[PDB]
Amino acid sequence: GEQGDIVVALYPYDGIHPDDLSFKKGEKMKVLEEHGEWWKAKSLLTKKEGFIPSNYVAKLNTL
Ligand SMILES: [Cl-]
Ligand SMILES: [Cl-]
Repeated sequence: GEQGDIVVALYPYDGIHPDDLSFKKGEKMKVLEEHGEWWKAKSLLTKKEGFIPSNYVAKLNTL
């Protein structure tokens, strides 16, 4: 549902591997592709790409 859309981190996360994106609570990311539990994303702040745990983020356009 979120490919191409903007999510915000609910919780911070420090990457443990090079393919992970590290982020802070409140950081905005574009979802590049969903792959189940982990999504590939781009930080709108740093422009870096990597995988993120989807249960750390929520859609920015919430009701
Ligand atoms: Cl990073
Ligand atoms: Cl940000």
